[PDB]
Amino acid sequence: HWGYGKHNGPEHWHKDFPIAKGERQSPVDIDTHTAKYDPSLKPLSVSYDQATSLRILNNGHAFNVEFDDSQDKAVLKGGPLDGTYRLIQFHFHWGSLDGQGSEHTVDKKKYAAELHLVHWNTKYGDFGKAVQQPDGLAVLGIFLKVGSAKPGLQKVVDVLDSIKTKGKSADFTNFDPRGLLPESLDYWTYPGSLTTPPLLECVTWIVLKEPISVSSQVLKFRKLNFNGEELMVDNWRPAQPLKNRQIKASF
Amino acid sequence: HHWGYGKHNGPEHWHKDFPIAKGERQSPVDIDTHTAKYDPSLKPLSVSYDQATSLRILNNGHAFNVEFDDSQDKAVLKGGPLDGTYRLIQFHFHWGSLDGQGSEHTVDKKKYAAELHLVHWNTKYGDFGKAVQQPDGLAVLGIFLKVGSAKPGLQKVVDVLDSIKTKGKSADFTNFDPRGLLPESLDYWTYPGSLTTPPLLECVTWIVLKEPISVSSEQVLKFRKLNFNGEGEPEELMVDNWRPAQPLKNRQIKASFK
Ligand SMILES: [Zn+2]
Ligand SMILES: [Zn+2]
Ligand SMILES: [Zn+2]
Ligand SMILES: [Zn+2]
Ligand SMILES: [Zn+2]
Ligand SMILES: [Zn+2]
Ligand SMILES: [Zn+2]
Ligand SMILES: [Zn+2]
Ligand SMILES: [Zn+2]
Ligand SMILES: [Zn+2]
Ligand SMILES: [Zn+2]
Ligand SMILES: [Zn+2]
Ligand SMILES: [Zn+2]
Ligand SMILES: [Zn+2]
Ligand SMILES: [Zn+2]
Repeated sequence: HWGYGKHNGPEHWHKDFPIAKGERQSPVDIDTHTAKYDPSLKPLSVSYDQATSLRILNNGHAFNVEFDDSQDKAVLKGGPLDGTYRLIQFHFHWGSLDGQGSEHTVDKKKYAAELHLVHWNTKYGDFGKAVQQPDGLAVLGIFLKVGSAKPGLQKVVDVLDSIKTKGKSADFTNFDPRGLLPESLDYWTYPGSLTTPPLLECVTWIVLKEPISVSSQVLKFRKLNFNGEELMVDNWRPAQPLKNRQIKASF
Repeated sequence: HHWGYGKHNGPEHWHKDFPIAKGERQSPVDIDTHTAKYDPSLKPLSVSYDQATSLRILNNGHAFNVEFDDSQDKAVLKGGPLDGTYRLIQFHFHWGSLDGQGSEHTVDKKKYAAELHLVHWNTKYGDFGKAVQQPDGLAVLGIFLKVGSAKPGLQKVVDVLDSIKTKGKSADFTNFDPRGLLPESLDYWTYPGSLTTPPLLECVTWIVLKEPISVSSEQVLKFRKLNFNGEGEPEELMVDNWRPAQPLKNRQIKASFK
């Protein structure tokens, strides 16, 4: 089935997923000359104070860190969001070199990786029902630059050798995703979709402008395997056309 | 979330999202021994598990599965009602909350405490994926589990069940010999059946062994301690993970023995 190589990479997803050539595909290039400041955009409310991580798993496409989403404890409110969106998981996309790896780009600049924290609209009762609505998910995107070691990322780096290959998972409790944020919550936003199959058009994207720094920490990401050898690198979709959409800036 | 065996998503309710559940060749069925007639043209069953190469054991929230390397003809099923070679891809069990229930197939309406299913695909079609989409695609060998003395061959599988307690977990599971899970007698019944779980595709030549294997109360009590749910979700014990018998329709169950 699908993946990122020559055979099943983003080039070839349109074959089994016709929606890949759709109105609201993600990611996109965020052009800062055209992304205009909208003052009616409210400030972003992130409450991860009581987040409850459960496990970390390698699914042959990325690794995911899942959370208890049975209550409003780790939620996203404000910004462009009407209602409350609970945190279900986070994962990264990254590249084989430091000059590539982010899904979103800023003025065509690529970063070394991109952190995606996925949230679903509590309006629809569960994740499954949410994904089949345009306002179903909200993904907070955060760019990863090369620099000093992200102290908050170190716990996650730690545990990557015990989920080296596809199918493996480890218990992963008491993780604080506040530690993965930049200081500034300034963002861009636009009506996007999932960057992997099934590519459903159900995401309000929220991309943070301030990247977080990580150490040349990124070399542990690249040691993970796509297989259960093919190294898990360049697991990003390239930018898609922006079409009739408008990227709006909070700042 | 999706289908299972409870009150809201159990076999009663599978017809809702899987219309084939009310089809021509559903499994399991009650095997009635007064109507299942001995066919002498049925050949003897050839089981070659001498070189089987188990890889891993995983809890998928429905059963646990033990997977094998199926890239060569090393663990195969030939003879019996089968034209061609069927390689072993995995095995799993179905079981119940009590000793008086748990098997999918029944014999003269008798239920057993569990049923072992060794799944094989017809090498004719090149891979598992292509095989399931043909009536002669899979061959599942069914084996009934009675309560009695401890199955020495089952003990290595019992041993590793606490490290895959919940949905999504798996452990490395190498050098397992599935010969140790067989009864002495290979006498069987056979009929054109299908998968007993969704997607319930009608692609199985069923082969059910008549001689059950014995297991200990201690051994089956480890099955029942597994969870349908993942770590963190609320508790639901993995028991009664069997589909009840389905109508036989226009089919004929044939016996290898007098
Ligand atoms: Zn094409
Ligand atoms: Zn996949
Ligand atoms: Zn949940
Ligand atoms: Zn609520
Ligand atoms: Zn992503
Ligand atoms: Zn655990
Ligand atoms: Zn109905
Ligand atoms: Zn009868
Ligand atoms: Zn009779
Ligand atoms: Zn009769
Ligand atoms: Zn399932
Ligand atoms: Zn294989
Ligand atoms: Zn089965
Ligand atoms: Zn291992
Ligand atoms: Zn439940």
